[PDB]
Amino acid sequence: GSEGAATMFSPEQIAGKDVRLLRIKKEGSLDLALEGGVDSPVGKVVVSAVYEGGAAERHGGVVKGDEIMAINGKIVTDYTLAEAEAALQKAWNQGGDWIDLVVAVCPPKEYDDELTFF
Repeated sequence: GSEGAATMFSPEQIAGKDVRLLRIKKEGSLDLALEGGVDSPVGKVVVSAVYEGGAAERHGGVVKGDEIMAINGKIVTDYTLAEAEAALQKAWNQGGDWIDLVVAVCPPKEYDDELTFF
């Protein structure tokens, strides 16, 4: 809708950020890929890909490269792939009706390179 989740986080974390609360129907499985988190080069949770053959795609709106932070109301800003990945799963697994994914906004651009890498 208009407003969503915006408090669980810190004031020095969001910083008048632009986050939304998307709700996906728990129909046709989840089928979602994640990448980053843990000690990754990302340092956050970003949708790896939205399986066209899942409930993720069905919804639409957001796509890979997103900025996942909370899952059904579960701070994953410091969560690991597995943790998050699994976590999210658990939710869907539960067999609910819908799932509220808390992910920030971010258009598909892709551009990050600044390190001679040893």
